[PDB]
Amino acid sequence: GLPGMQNLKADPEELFTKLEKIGKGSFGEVFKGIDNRTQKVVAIKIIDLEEAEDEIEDIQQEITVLSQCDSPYVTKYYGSYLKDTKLWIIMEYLGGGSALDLLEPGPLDETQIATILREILKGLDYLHSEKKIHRDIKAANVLLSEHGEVKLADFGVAGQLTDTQIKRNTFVGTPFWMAPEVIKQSAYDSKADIWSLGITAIELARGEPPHSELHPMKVLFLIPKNNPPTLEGNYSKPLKEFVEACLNKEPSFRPTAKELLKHKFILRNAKKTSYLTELIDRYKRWKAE
Ligand SMILES: O=C(Nc1c[nH]nc1-c1nc2cc(CN3CCOCC3)ccc2[nH]1)NC1CC1
Ligand SMILES: [Cl-]
Repeated sequence: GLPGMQNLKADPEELFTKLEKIGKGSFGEVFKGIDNRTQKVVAIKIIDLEEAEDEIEDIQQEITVLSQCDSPYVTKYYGSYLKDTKLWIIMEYLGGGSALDLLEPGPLDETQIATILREILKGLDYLHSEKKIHRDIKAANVLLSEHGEVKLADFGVAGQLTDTQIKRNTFVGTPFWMAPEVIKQSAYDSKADIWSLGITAIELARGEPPHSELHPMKVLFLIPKNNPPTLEGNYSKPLKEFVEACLNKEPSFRPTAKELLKHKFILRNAKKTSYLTELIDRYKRWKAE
């Protein structure tokens, strides 16, 4: 049974006004929508179930993981509807778009970088405390509200640790951001997210992850065999050390999310999230051209 599944008599085309496409998830297409009862904006993920299966388990898993999260740092899930062969997944709308989108007008400053990383860390701390691993941390999966709030999204490949399953070994993620132990399919846990966080830190600083000019297949041997990436360029030493802390080949040498919240880069540079509205305004003016 799918968590949050609504009465099959309920017609989502009547309950929601479906508007323009705003992106593509690991599964399904995502639209801006209006809740016709409250008039709030929602995000609507639509998946065609007849074209799918072999992905249906994964879709169920994503919804299950979402339904089990209750955090200001994780996109809220409002339920699912079936219309003929299509599943409508109703999600919290984050009007600012992704951190990746917000990078298009130009570089971030280190206050912005620290603030976004701090909020991602709050989300990871929550997830890891719940014995969940995101496994696809990257700037495209970091979403901002219109108020500058920062939340984690796309739990399409998220994993769950139990007391009989202390580690995972599944090959999932986005290659440039994947930890060496995940690529090698060694036993791994929440520390894999910390590595991905390190890559995301470089992405927020430089605009792209390491190896971004290479074919994804090449990083399948490059990441396990090479020394870890470092942040190159004129960035503060605390930021460079934050990145180095995350990007260690030995998972036990990586700090926890909780520990990184106290890292000197974060404490010295992060400010209130409301300031990130400037970043949204910049994007708005930019795409206005
Ligand atoms: O779950 C997702 N998205 C969201 C959940 N809640 N809110 C969103 C969301 N996703 C958003 C994406 C954008 C970017 N625009 C897309 C259309 O072309 C101009 C830029 C802006 C606001 C957005 N809000 N998946 C991402 C789109 C692939
Ligand atoms: Cl740059």
